[PDB]
Amino acid sequence: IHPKNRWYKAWEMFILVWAIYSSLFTPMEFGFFRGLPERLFVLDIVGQIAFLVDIVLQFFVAYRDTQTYRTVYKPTRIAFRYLKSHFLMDFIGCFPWDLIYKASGKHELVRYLLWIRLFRVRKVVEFFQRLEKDTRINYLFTRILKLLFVEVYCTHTAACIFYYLATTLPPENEGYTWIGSLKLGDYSYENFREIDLWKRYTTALYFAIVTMATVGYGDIHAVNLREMIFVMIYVSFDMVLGAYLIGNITALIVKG
Amino acid sequence: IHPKNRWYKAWEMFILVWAIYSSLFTPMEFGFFRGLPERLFVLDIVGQIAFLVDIVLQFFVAYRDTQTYRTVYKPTRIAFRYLKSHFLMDFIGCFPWDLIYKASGKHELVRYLLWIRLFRVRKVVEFFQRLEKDTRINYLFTRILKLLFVEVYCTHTAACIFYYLATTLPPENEGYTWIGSLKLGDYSYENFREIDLWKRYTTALYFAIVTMATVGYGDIHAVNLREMIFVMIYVSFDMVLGAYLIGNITALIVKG
Amino acid sequence: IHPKNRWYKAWEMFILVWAIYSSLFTPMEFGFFRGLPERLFVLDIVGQIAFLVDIVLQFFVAYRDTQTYRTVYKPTRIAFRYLKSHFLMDFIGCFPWDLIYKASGKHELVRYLLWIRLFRVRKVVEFFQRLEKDTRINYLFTRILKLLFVEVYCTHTAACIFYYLATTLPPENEGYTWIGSLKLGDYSYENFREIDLWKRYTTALYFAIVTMATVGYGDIHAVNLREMIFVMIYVSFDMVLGAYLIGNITALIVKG
Amino acid sequence: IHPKNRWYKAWEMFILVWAIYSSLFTPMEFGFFRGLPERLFVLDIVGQIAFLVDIVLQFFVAYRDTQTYRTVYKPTRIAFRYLKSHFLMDFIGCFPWDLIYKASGKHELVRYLLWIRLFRVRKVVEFFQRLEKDTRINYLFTRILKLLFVEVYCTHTAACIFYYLATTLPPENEGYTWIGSLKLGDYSYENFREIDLWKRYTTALYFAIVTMATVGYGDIHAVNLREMIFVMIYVSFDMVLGAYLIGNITALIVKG
Ligand SMILES: [K+]
Ligand SMILES: [K+]
Repeated sequence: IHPKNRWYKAWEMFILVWAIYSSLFTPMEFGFFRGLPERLFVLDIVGQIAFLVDIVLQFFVAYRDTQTYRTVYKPTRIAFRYLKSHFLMDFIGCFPWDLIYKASGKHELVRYLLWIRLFRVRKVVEFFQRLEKDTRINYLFTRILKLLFVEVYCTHTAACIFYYLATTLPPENEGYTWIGSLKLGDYSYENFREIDLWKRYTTALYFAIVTMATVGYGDIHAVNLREMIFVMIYVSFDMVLGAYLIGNITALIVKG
Repeated sequence: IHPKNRWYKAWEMFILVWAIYSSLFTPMEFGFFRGLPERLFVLDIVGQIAFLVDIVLQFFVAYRDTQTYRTVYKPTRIAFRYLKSHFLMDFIGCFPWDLIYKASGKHELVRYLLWIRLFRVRKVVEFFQRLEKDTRINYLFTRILKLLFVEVYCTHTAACIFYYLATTLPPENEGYTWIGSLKLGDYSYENFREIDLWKRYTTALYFAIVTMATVGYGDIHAVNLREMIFVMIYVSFDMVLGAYLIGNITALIVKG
Repeated sequence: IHPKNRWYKAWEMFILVWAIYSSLFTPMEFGFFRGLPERLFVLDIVGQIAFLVDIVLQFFVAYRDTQTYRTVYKPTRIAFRYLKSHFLMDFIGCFPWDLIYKASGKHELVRYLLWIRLFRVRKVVEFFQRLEKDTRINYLFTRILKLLFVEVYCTHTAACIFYYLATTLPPENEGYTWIGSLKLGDYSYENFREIDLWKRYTTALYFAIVTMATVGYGDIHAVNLREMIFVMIYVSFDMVLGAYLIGNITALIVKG
Repeated sequence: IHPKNRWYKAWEMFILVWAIYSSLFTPMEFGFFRGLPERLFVLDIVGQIAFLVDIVLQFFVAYRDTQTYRTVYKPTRIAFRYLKSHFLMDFIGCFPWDLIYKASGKHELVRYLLWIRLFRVRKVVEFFQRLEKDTRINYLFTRILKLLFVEVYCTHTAACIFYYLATTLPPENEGYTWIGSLKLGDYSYENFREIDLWKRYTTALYFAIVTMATVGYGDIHAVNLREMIFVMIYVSFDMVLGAYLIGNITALIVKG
């Protein structure tokens, strides 16, 4: 397959949108849902098959030889390259990990395996790499946009994990978590497993976002020991991320 | 009209002062007032007619040709240029948007339309551009002053919007907002729609200012779900603004 | 007088120490004391006479001509230069402003005049200028040390002013201030005008210091409307100061 | 002894691991333990004897001559160099400072002397110096990693000291400390000297880490006057450390 082909470019954009959706949904899937509900069933399936098509197409596309800028259309070379680079993980990731979880005795570890899907963000990474290679956009502006996307995605994933760490404790001993002890205004999170999904997600995202900016107000904070450790890890990584963002912005203004 | 004319320069300064007042007052107009009170009536009218005169004058003045530095005084060219660039928005914004709101059944969308008047900040933007063009002031210092003004104005507008988001909820369900749940010292905001305008404005501005500096104390925070989303958007934009300011300062120090 | 004379250098160091003490004490004098207590009386007088001697000596020393590097010892030139630049304010600030306050009906404005002494920091400013001129120390390191001293001194002055703003309210209506509403641990600041000076000073300095670093915990915050305005001004100035410090550090690492 | 000898390199790595352990444990030993519990007895002795062996070996190895790059193996020179630079305090710190404390009337000052052992971090310092000398790693990346390690270690030591400052007060007057007044969720630190070591350490580390990132939430803050002073010193030093880290990152991005 000719790499720049008009149809292949459209397929790349389509799979990029699907990858963005899957990367944004999988942490939500794992954290806010101890097993998918019925309505999204078919949705999950089509996503899988969509990525399946991508696999059955990834065996066909020719690859640029990095050391020597020469295209290769031999099927053996491309097959072997896919085999070593990005085959086993995509295959193990597009398995149906929800029906497996429900059927196989509801063992959590098999869902813990649901995080295996996150390397679909490699599609967005390659998107940003191509955008950097393009001359219409400045290199450092592309780098900063990539960093902003990375910060937003890490904040979203951290919010999902932070909510998940509240469901680890038994439901009876729930007042000892970050959520369930909140009393914002007149609303008290008495039973936080019966509230609407969007309310809990927005609360967790609000906490994660105000922690990343470094405002830290203090209305939502850590109570458990696991939540404390997660908060320390998150802020330690966030500080370096923010320093890097400031560094690239300063670099463009100084040199660009 | 000769572009550099002494009288036209005085008119430009007068319109700049009026535009600064209008830009600082329109968010206050929209947020803190569900309809103007009677006292400022004539004041509002005066501003409108002033800008009307500006529009009448904006047609007469000749324009500089950017691609080829030749000044052209033909009325048709300046008329067409003003028609294309900055005519429709200025006129639609110079309509009386207060008496219309009161007469036409007190509908909210027409008052939402009052935000059109913020395009008068283009006058301050052009003023800073002229200051940058002037050789008496360093370019990066001008950029940093512009950035500081942008940060202050965005903080003021964010404070106005944050107070407005508290009035969206019905008056009976008011303890579920950022204001109305405050208990700073001995003063509790029991009925926050009966307090003086300056107290509410100062409280909102205090919250917005301590959120922008990133102190985030935590005496004033978000409670509603709409307030949470607004806070996330505010801090996400403010982080980039502050990083840009730090980059500009470091740029002048390193290079200048 | 020969500018580099060994005795004059010792006198300069002596007056530098006295100026540092006076600059650190005058905000404390104004804020924490509605009139000096008896014990420090003679101390105050001593400082005055010391600075008196300084100005008496300052009329004698020769001055360097910046435009043309030619030293002048003609007393008329140095006398006129001192009359022009730095005479009137030192004289008016070296008046006894405590006995004047106590004798003249305890009027508050004459005590507000006590802030004139803050221009003794010009001694430290010139000290840092000389240190920058010296080749033993790197220029940007000297600039950063000066910036850190400025930040610390501004924090100390802001703490003094913040405590003073709590004493403007009447003693009966004291629970509406930043102090007097504190309940840190088991200690409640019931009557904050009868507590030891060091406790109140340390509380105010703790608030100011954690506001400057941008931690902002939220145990000590603003309640009054005047305190809110002071906090906004302080954080707005502190943000620029911190950005400048980051810029200078980055400059030395990048270029030095 | 030949400096680059592989057995000596293995010994250096072994002593480096022991030094990392000792540096991470000594603040914990001093703060969280008023005398070691019996179980770690032999462990302590082992560390001591290990460092003893290091001292015994440190005499044998030849030293690089900095001014003139000639290797000298004469035992008198390496001896005198060790006697001058880094022995007296290595030995004084290699003394058994726990059994001394228990036997000699449980006097606190000899335990304060336990802080001498922190200069085993010179091993990690020389670790990073050699890594900087190595050409496989960029110099500024090595500096950034060293700064990150310094920040983490200073945070750990500050957490240990902050917990120690809570034990200085008598156990009866314990509610006036940073710990013992905590009411995180349903858990109240009623008697904080009976809780598990890991819970107290994690709480102190959580406070120190969120103070360093500058989030400052406000659930754990200072109450005592000693804690206030320690917090001011910590944040004043941490601000400079963070500015230095941002400067190094920006320099690497701009120049490298
Ligand atoms: K806070
Ligand atoms: K903060």
